[PDB]
Amino acid sequence: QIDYRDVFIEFLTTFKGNNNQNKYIERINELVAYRKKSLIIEFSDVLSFNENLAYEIINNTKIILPILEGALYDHILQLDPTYQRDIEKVHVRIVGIPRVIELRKIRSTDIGKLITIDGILVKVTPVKERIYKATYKHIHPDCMQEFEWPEDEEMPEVLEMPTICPKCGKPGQFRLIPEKTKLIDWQKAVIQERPEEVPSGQLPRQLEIILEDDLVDSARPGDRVKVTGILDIKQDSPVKRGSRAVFDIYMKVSSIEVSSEEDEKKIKDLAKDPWIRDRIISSIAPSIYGHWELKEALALALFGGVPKVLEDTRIRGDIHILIIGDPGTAKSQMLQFISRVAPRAVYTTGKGSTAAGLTAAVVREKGTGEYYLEAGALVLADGGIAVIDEIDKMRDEDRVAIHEAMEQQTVSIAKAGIVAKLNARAAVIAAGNPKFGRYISERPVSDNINLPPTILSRFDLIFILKDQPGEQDRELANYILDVHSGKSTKNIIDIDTLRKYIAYARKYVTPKITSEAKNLITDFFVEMRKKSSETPDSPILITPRQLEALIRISEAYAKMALKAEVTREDAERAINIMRLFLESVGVDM
Amino acid sequence: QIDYRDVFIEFLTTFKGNNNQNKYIERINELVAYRKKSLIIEFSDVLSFNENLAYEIINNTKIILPILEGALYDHILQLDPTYQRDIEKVHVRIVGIPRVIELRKIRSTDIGKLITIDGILVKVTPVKERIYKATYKHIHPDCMQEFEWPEDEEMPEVLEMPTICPKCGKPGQFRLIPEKTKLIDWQKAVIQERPEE
DNA sequence: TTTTTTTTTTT
Ligand SMILES: [Mg+2]
Ligand SMILES: [Zn+2]
Ligand SMILES: [Zn+2]
Repeated sequence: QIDYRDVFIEFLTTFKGNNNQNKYIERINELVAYRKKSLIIEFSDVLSFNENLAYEIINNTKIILPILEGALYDHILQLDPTYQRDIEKVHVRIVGIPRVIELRKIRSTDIGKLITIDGILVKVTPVKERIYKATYKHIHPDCMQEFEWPEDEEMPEVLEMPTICPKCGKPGQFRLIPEKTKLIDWQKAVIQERPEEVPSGQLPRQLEIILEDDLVDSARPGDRVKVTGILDIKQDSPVKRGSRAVFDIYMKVSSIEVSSEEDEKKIKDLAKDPWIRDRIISSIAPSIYGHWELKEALALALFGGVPKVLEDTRIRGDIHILIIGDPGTAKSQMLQFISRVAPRAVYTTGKGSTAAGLTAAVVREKGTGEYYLEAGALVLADGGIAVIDEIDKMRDEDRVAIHEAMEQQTVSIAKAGIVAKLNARAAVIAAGNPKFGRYISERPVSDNINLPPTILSRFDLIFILKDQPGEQDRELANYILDVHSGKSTKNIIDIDTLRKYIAYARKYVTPKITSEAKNLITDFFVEMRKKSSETPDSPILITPRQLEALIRISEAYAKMALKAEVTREDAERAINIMRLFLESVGVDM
Repeated sequence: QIDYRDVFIEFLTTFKGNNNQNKYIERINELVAYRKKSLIIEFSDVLSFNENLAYEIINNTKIILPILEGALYDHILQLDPTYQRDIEKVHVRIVGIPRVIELRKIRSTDIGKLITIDGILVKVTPVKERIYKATYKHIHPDCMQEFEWPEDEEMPEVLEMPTICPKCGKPGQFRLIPEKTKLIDWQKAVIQERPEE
């Protein structure tokens, strides 16, 4: 009854934020400056301003939304006439709806209402074009007339062809005219419920969502997203008569969120502590006793180095870690922790993986007999971390796919007439067991791990974990029993804060190596080479590839402390950890 | 509105090249020598010579492109009558269009406009033939009439058969006549975006 | 092509 365009338009112009900044008028600025055509409004903000407007949006969404959009378009038109003849429609998207429903609990009562669903994006289709207003021509020697068939409304999800010519009243043949047809961008994606919500003994459920207009290509597969929109039943084969009055539901997306100022302030405060590096290492797997050297290396892989593009070649910034340990050394517990704290990580197992599943799988569209690719584990981990457990138990045919990923950071696909090269810039963390149960110290690493030597050289660091009973058993027993009793360590950064810290560092920090750091690295290398030249009788090689590892590790240390330069201390720490690896593989100074 | 046919002809004949050599005339003569039927021009030269002509090419390419080809064809046959009886339609192609769009960034607003794309060829089909003007015969014991169904219009990409015989005004059965059907060479290729982008 | 269990030939 009461028009809400009046209260809405002044709400945009008059609203004060946390720091008294008038965000919405600032947000509306680049909408006309950069021609966004889409606006984002928080539900809490509109609720505090006027609850009557807020509750009308949730309930009567299908009616108030077109009215609100028209008011905003007029506001932009008077503010900048140049928007005309450029963008003819502006979308306003509402986020933060309190009505959040689990994927498994959707029932018929929620159809046609604005709801929010949290899940994981698993599938994305290429962008396509959908007709919303067609133009046909009547093929009848008398007629030769053109008209817009879905008059006075929009073309439904099912393409319907006119049967009677509206301009002559006769049936016959109608020809589509693509020149005068109105199109709109259209994309389809599949969302899956999070593994924490799946009930015992059940399999995860999936829901189909539709992204249109500017919402296309707003997310990548494997991302955790929050999506808001309207549910509706799906019609796909109306001509398929015969039983089956049962339909599936699909979601019509109106707004999507992936995964901000106070957090940035909180991150900066943490970096001010001189011992921030020690705190971060102590926060890696707090439930595991000992393994300080391994924890330090795992922290470095989370941050990584800085990739370098030379005149001809490319230098990867990712760090690869290989862990060999006796059974029961808590190898899998840390890998589970790493996959949970990293902003983007994929956890795989040697036995549960295949070559097609790791890189890309060809799917034949039975409906049209068409071939298209599906992203594999390594591709989904691009820009993140790939964790592989029990690498020694993987099939040899499935292991060769990893060889290209670690070396060239690329995956080559040539099958079913599809040729492409895919980026796989991901850090690889692998764990394995020795050949004969426990580890034999006297024998070299190569004959004690059951892996080809060609893959050993591709790892920046290798660690050996030995479960030798001794005087530390009492401390380990006391620590474990405390964990089972609920006792937790203090001064530990929680997972959520730690994940945000890593994401910020990987995005805004690019350390640069100073001259002093370069001299120390060069001096250590040449003196090591001279020492190694006397007797290079070790299974672990000392090739110049180790020099790149030293560069990467030093950059990671600087990035951990949010430093813009690599100083003497960072280079010294990188040498120490590199020296331990060069001597813990069974070869002495 | 303004007939650019005269402007196009003088532009070709009076184009100041790197040394005012009128290279467009040189390639026109080369085209006549080997019967190439395809003339390529640079958008920068057109814009420098007459920016108004350049805008019309880049904006109304659906309408004015056949007009320019007709003007060029008349000039060629006037220059050399022997070009006739060999090529009935010359081709003019534009290069260096400033409107460059990334492949992933294509949206609905770019449909029906002249754009350029950079990529990698992956698949190429063998050369085939496409019908653009078919000839049909009405199989109705009183008709025995032949006609070209797509009257005053090029045959669309969808092969459609007439429903009413235009010559006799009756429905029925129609048979295609390959011997009186116009054909054009047709090939399909697939372009893939570069891995860098 | 792809994963799977099966009998079969052939990589
Ligand atoms: Mg394990
Ligand atoms: Zn009609
Ligand atoms: Zn007839």
